[PDB]
Amino acid sequence: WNGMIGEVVYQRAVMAVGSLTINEERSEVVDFSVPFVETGISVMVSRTIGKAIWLLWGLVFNNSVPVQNPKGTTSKIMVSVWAFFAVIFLASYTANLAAFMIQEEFVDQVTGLSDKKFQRPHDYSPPFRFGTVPNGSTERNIRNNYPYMHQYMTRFNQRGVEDALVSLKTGKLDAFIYDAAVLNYKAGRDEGCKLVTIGSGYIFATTGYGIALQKGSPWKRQIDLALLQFVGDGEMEELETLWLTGICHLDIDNMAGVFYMLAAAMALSLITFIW
Amino acid sequence: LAKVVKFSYDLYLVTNGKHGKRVRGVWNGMIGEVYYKRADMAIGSLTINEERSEIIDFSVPFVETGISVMVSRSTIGKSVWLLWALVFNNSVPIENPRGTTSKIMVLVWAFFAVIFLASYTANLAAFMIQEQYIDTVSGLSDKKFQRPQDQYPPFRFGTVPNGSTERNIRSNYRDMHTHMVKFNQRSVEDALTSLKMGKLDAFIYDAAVLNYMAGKDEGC
Amino acid sequence: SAMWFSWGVLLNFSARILGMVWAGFAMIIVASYTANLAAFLVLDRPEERITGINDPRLRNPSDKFIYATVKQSSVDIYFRRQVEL
Amino acid sequence: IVTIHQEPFVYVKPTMSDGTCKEEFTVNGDPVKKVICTGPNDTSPGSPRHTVPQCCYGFCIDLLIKLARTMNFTYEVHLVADGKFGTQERVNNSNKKEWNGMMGELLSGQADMIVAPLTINNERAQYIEFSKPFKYQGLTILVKKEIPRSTLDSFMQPFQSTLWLLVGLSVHVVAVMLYLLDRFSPTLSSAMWFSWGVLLNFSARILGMVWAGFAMIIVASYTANLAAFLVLDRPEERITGINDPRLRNPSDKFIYATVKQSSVDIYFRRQVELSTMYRHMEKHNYESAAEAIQAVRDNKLHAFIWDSAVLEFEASQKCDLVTTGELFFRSGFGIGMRKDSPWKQNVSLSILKSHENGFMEDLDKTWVRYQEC
Amino acid sequence: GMMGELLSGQADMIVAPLTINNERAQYIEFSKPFKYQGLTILVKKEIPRS
Amino acid sequence: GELFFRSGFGIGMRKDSPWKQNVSLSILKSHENGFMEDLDKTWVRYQEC
Ligand SMILES: *[C@@H]1O[C@H](CO)[C@@H](O[C@@H]2O[C@H](CO)[C@@H](O[C@H]3O[C@H](CO)[C@@H](O)[C@H](O)[C@@H]3O)[C@H](O)[C@H]2NC(C)=O)[C@H](O)[C@H]1NC(C)=O
Ligand SMILES: *[C@@H]1O[C@H](CO)[C@@H](O[C@@H]2O[C@H](CO)[C@@H](O)[C@H](O)[C@H]2NC(C)=O)[C@H](O)[C@H]1NC(C)=O
Ligand SMILES: *[C@@H]1O[C@H](CO)[C@@H](O[C@@H]2O[C@H](CO)[C@@H](O)[C@H](O)[C@H]2NC(C)=O)[C@H](O)[C@H]1NC(C)=O
Ligand SMILES: *[C@@H]1O[C@H](CO)[C@@H](O[C@@H]2O[C@H](CO)[C@@H](O)[C@H](O)[C@H]2NC(C)=O)[C@H](O)[C@H]1NC(C)=O
Ligand SMILES: *[C@@H]1O[C@H](CO)[C@@H](O)[C@H](O)[C@H]1NC(C)=O
Ligand SMILES: *[C@@H]1O[C@H](CO)[C@@H](O)[C@H](O)[C@H]1NC(C)=O
Ligand SMILES: *[C@@H]1O[C@H](CO)[C@@H](O)[C@H](O)[C@H]1NC(C)=O
Ligand SMILES: N[C@@H](CCC(=O)O)C(=O)O
Ligand SMILES: N[C@@H](CCC(=O)O)C(=O)O
Repeated sequence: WNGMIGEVVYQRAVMAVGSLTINEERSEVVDFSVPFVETGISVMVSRTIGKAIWLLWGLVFNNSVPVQNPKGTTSKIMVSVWAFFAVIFLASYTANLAAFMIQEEFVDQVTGLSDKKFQRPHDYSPPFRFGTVPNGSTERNIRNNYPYMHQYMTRFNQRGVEDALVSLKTGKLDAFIYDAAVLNYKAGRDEGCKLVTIGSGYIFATTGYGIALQKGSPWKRQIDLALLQFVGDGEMEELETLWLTGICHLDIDNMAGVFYMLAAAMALSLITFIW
Repeated sequence: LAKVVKFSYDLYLVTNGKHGKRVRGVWNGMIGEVYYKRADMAIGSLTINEERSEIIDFSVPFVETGISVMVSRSTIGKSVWLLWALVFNNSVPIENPRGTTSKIMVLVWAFFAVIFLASYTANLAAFMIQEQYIDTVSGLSDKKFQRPQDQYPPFRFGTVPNGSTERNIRSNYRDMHTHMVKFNQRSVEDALTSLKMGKLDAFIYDAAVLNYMAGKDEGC
Repeated sequence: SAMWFSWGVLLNFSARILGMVWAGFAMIIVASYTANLAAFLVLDRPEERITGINDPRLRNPSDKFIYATVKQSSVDIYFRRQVEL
Repeated sequence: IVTIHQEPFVYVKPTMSDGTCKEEFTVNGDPVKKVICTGPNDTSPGSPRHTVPQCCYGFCIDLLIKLARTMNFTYEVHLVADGKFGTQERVNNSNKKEWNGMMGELLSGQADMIVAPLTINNERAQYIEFSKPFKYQGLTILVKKEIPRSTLDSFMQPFQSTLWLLVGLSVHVVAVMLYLLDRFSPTLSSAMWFSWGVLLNFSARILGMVWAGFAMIIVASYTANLAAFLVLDRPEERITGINDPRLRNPSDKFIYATVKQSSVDIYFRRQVELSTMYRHMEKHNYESAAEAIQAVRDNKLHAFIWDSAVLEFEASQKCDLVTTGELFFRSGFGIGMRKDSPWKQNVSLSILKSHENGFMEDLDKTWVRYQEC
Repeated sequence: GMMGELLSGQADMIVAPLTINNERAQYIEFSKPFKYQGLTILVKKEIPRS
Repeated sequence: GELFFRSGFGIGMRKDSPWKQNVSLSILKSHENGFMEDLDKTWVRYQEC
């Protein structure tokens, strides 16, 4: 073992406090405390009945095309009522559009590591590139789960988190798979966050960071109780607010419908040319 | 303060009176408690003014309060006729322009008319969204507060006596005090109830207390 | 006669001019009512309940807001132990 | 008396001939009370340090005159040598810490009272005693109105996403097909007039209906977009208060600073979570508030952090500048003195009395609430 | 409840959504959490107006 | 949206017991592969109306 796990195993250090992920192979050699921050692995990406119909329906929109005049008193009253209903319908439609546009919301994305492109991106004509950093829990987990994905990732292996961020920003990389907490912090502190994480990190291990003590060390119980005490008193939320925040914590369907409606109307008009 | 300055305190609340007042040379309330050496200090919502600062020593203020007023927030030249008829686009049958320039300016004026209607509707909507600050009075310097008797329409304002505000008004404005005394009120909650039901129009009291009352009010 | 035209002016010598100015009045009042109702149905939206646990209504109990959890659970312990809650 | 040049409170102007300035008058007819202050010239680092008698006037000078009227004493006003209010700074000899500016001048005996917008805080109170605050105000941010300005007449409706060219192509195609259909059906001028006026005025009827409906819905969307634009849309990239990401997430693209060796500097230094802001600001902190305000006006700066009582006045005077409505670290302006001194209690009592009546309100009307817009 | 059942010998395991906290961890032993989640508030904040 | 008191559902067991370490190891292993994701998709992520 090398690194913090190596230091803890070989009795050079009593415990490690750094951003150390909990998994099975490390738990076989060291004793982990309770997780104090939940970190899975996540993905970062870049940002007259027969003729009255036309008269009535044209009287709906007040187009003012003189055709004829009604004769029935009941007909006249119902015509006035229906035209007024058309007017108030227009008013309510305008109000609804104003309320719609003054309303604002945002979009997101979910997908998953098992998506078809992530499995084999050769289907996409330009093969989109994703990669990890080695010497990590994420790389080990990906190697254990899908060897083929790791073999493809080997062609885009890289060293640093900031290097991954700049590669994504400049277009040299498409998706960065990495620890969830680090990616969340980077998304929070990115200027305008052109980079966004795919939902919340919950797909893979979704373990937490822990204090890796020596195997059988007497400090385990006290450390676990102290961490749970901090969780219960809200000090954990205070530390998270102190250290982990960030900035980011015209129609298609309707236009297609309108285009289809007008095209259908024109087509039916052309078909009715003969009769 | 007890944690920092490292002292132990014995807390009690005075029943001799309100925050402080000098009646015939004898103080009552927390000011009287501190002044007559019956207590070492007072911690309540106690206002700093010259009258109290002359006899006792005040600390640095730790919240800003003034005095504030609360209310209840209760065939060429005849074409102008055709052009103006098209301004309201009533499809009035008058004539038909034939020139290219005639058609161009007719279309431009129809576009101007429709955008003028749209701008009017949008302007009314935006005005309706905006909330005007409809204030009963500009403030205390207002003409209503000074001489309600000298003006024909009456309106009601009052305060809770024996406070800093009453002393301030007594020292500054005498006609205002003489009008306000007959409209005296007992408690802050009673004053808010009177404002709600309409027995009183304006309530003059402490800034912090009135701000808190406005913030947590039911119905806003 | 022209009486029905009046009723219909909204939709369809100097009497025609008066009818035209009255039609303009009709259009302006309809536009005014439209703008009024559009502002009406936009501005009224009761968000009341704030998503936060830091909402003042939760911190200050009242008759109009009743909230509770399951008895003898983890939430009970969590609310018991913290003295500021 | 030692004081500093702060525009809303202490204007400093050159004398006319010998120890005198022009006898100005307020718009209400009351003459302006000016006093003679012996202070240094404009440039401190690049000019010789020789004292010249200028004349000072403003809020603080009127307050000092009222104090001297009530508490019977005479005064000799002089400006502080450097344009610094005063902070505890490391001296490069003996590795000690010492006070500079007005605080240093007062503590060294060069002055007996600091009549200036001196902020009250715990750091200064450990060595000097303040009076009761004669002003209540906090820190705030000064910015500008838009990059250059707002749009006038909304650019005749920005027509956001007009896609107007495609709409015109569609209307041209519809007009052409209308002419073809009418010519086929059992009239160039009539068709052209109909095509233009169809917006306002077997198959021709249905084509008219669908075209009327489409133009109708288009105008409805247009009215809705104008209304939405002129009810809500108005800010374009504002640094709303201190919580904006531009200041919370610092970058060299956006530059904000404060006055070196002031109360705001040590306020940002003391706080633990604003260390990033302190580091981003310490690089280019300005010598005086006027220079920083001018830099904001000249676009060398983008935001200025300073006392509200000054920034709001500057925004009122200069229409091209604006201030956010936010406030943080509410504090007070009081009068500094030495340790226990005979004038302390009477100064505090006089300030409290002036607050009780309208004298402070009169000063606010005369110097702070007189705006031009 | 379930904690008393486990501690009194009536049960050998607790397979249920049992929240890990400091009070329970002093007497019983928790595994590594199988479901990471927090507390939240459910409301009937739905106004069928209009 | 404000998720406070973030914690976890784990399996309760008495004090030092034979099944203490292996339960945690099995849960960690199931987290490593998709078994916990499979259960979440089967019983929790079944979004209906
Ligand atoms: C403001 O201070 C006033 C005195 O400076 C005070 O007036 C006093 O009010 C009390 C009751 O409000 C009167 O007591 C009366 O009622 C008791 C009830 O037990 C009787 O025993 C008394 O004999 C008497 O009838 C005092 O007589 C009265 N004193 C004076 C000099 O007016 C106001 O009440 C105070 N207002 C407040 C606190 O809002
Ligand atoms: C992951 O671990 C490998 C194994 O040590 C690292 O490979 C070393 O890289 C450095 C610099 O490129 C070389 O000097 C060493 O000789 C390499 N070691 C071996 C055994 O070949 C690799 O750099 C690590 N990656 C990261 C991102 O830490
Ligand atoms: C108010 O100011 C006057 C100055 O006119 C003071 O009068 C002086 O009093 C001192 C002794 O207190 C004498 O030495 C001077 O001759 C007086 N000057 C004149 C011309 O009056 C007066 O003392 C002050 N009031 C005070 C502080 O008691
Ligand atoms: C502070 O103000 C008080 C006002 O009470 C001054 O005290 C008075 O001073 C005059 C000086 O002529 C005496 O005649 C009075 O007998 C004093 N009265 C009291 C009650 O002390 C005091 O001198 C002032 N202090 C300073 C330094 O100006
Ligand atoms: C102050 O010094 C500067 C620098 O030389 C000079 O330009 C200016 O005239 C001086 N002011 C007066 C009043 O002499
Ligand atoms: C060092 O200190 C002296 C006085 O102690 C001062 O004149 C000089 O400017 C200082 N040097 C600096 C600040 O670089
Ligand atoms: C724990 O697992 C180990 C092998 O990994 C096995 O030897 C041991 O018997 C197990 N203990 C229990 C009680 O499950
Ligand atoms: N904290 C991770 C590093 C980031 C990752 O590769 O997930 C680990 O201990 O391996
Ligand atoms: N705290 C205030 C009470 C309010 C008031 O008197 O107006 C005081 O000490 O007088």
